Amino acid sequence: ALTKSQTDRLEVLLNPKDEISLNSGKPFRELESELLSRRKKDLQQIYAEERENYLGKLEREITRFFVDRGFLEIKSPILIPLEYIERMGIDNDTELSKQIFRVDKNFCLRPMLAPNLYNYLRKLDRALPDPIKIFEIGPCYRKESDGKEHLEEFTMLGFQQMGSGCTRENLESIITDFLNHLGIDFKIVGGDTLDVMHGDLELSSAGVGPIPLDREWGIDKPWIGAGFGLERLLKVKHDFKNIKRAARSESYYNGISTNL
Amino acid sequence: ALTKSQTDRLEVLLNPKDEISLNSGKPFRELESELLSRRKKDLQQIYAEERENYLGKLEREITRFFVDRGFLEIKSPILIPLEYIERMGIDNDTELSKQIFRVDKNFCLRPMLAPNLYNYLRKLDRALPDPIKIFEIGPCYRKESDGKEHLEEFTMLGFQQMGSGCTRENLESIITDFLNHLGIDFKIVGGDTLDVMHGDLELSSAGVGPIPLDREWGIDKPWIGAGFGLERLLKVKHDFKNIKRAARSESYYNGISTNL
Ligand SMILES: Nc1ncnc2c1ncn2[C@@H]1O[C@H](COP(=O)(O)OP(=O)(O)NP(=O)(O)O)[C@@H](O)[C@H]1O
Ligand SMILES: Nc1ncnc2c1ncn2[C@@H]1O[C@H](COP(=O)(O)OP(=O)(O)NP(=O)(O)O)[C@@H](O)[C@H]1O
Ligand SMILES: N[C@@H](Cc1cccc(Br)c1)C(=O)O
Ligand SMILES: N[C@@H](Cc1cccc(Br)c1)C(=O)O
Ligand SMILES: [Mg+2]
Ligand SMILES: [Mg+2]
Ligand SMILES: [Mg+2]
Ligand SMILES: [Mg+2]
Repeated sequence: ALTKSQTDRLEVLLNPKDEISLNSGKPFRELESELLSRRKKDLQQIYAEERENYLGKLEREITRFFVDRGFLEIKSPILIPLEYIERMGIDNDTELSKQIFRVDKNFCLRPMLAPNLYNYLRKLDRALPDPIKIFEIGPCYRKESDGKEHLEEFTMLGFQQMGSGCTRENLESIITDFLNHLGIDFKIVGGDTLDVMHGDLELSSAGVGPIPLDREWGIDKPWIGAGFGLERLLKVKHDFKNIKRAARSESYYNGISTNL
Repeated sequence: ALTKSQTDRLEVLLNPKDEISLNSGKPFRELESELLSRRKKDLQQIYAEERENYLGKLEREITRFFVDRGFLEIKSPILIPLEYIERMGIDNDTELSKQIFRVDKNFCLRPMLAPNLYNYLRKLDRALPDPIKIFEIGPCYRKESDGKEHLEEFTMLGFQQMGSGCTRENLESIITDFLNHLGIDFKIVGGDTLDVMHGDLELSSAGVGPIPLDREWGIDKPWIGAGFGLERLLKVKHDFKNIKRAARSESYYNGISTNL
């Protein structure tokens, strides 16, 4: 009979599409040697043929999707002023105040893209024709309790449109086209606030402005937008049981264990 | 006569290929209105035609270059254990100890890619055929004195090959092909340590292993590698006078000022 620790070891080596049962009568050492062999071949194949990282390649696919649809690709600072968090309405009554990675006296790792997107919307409105369509992909940081759905270091897609055409229908059409393009099943459940759900997993929270917070950021126009976690998308796409398989990590490469 | 502050304002609005002299007899207000008009059209053009961010697009070009040459694309944690810094030999006698952005009791923002690359080399050597070729592009953080060549938040390309073919000649051929592909003039000046210089600007430091540090990381094979700052590459390519034009930023979009 396999010990719980032995079973832990084998599941780190197991692939979702693997069709091997750790409940058969085969000893640990051979089940382990079997899976080690498969995982080395998986990496050998990636090394020989494609060589692209899941998270990098997804960011590039999401980028071409939004560029082709008219959204300006933004790359803004990850290390942001702590004041941006207060100006987002994040008091201490909210959960997210406890979750901030502080850096100096006045800085933090950004837990969200909304402050920088807001700032880009305000500035670009003096130069670009209506509507203004932007998006960003990059790291975000939140302190979290251990979760199969939460990382402390993750990657956020955020997009936002300001001005004409900022309706909920249009926002749902963007979400729908986007996840149908990626091959990710979802349901949309719900100014407006809506969530994009995969079963009980939140893929995205989206929103329809104007909202009173906009005033603090110099925004006085309608808008629509959404944020998606890239690792959650990978988790669903590749059927990973734990989101750590999809993270920036030294433990996993494209969901294959690197401890062989 | 233009004040120094007025001239500061105009140079923020000026483009390297702009052919306007702030030393002519035209008043501030019209020189400013002239340049505002140009910069809005530059952004309008980007918005209408291509919409890709300089830093994102360069990362994608560098990625295809190294993937096509057989290097495995790595994305490893940006937030790393503080112990990785000591194990890199970064004592307090080195400059770099003072430059670390500490995060909790035990973490920091990575100032370099070498620890994670080292860890990937060790683990992948149990699975991949010789030679092992990896690379990574992503954020790095260092506290710096105000410089026209230094950002506190920048982007590093790092690549490393381990095993056979790890000669200085091969390392220079990779560097040479890479910068000729990008259209960036350079000179290489110099186990071995070499620098890739553009005038007095350091594009890259490279190295040839084995070196005694390798032992601490579980590496006992020869290697070659180099690190390049992406913003420095953009600075040279686009002839920016100050590296802030190329940074993750809310002040500049593809080197065009966003304060119009
Ligand atoms: N810790 C995290 N790890 C991975 N993805 C995350 C994390 N926090 C947020 N996301 C993703 O970012 C999206 C937008 O952020 P947000 O709406 O603020 O998340 P949230 O409300 O905190 N979701 P949740 O914590 O699961 O209830 C989420 O829907 C997730 O896709
Ligand atoms: N603060 C920074 N801002 C931008 N690029 C940087 C920064 N620090 C390092 N780089 C880039 O990363 C490369 C590899 O890092 P490293 O060799 O450690 O730099 P370095 O020796 O500190 N160079 P320098 O500080 O200019 O004398 C450098 O050659 C630069 O291209
Ligand atoms: N609140 C998260 C997700 C996000 C991003 C952009 C627009 C919208 Br609406 C929601 C964040 O600020 O990144
Ligand atoms: N020292 C910097 C640059 C670098 C990266 C990889 C290999 C080599 Br050699 C140099 C860093 O560690 O990122
Ligand atoms: Mg949360
Ligand atoms: Mg939410
Ligand atoms: Mg330095
Ligand atoms: Mg150097």
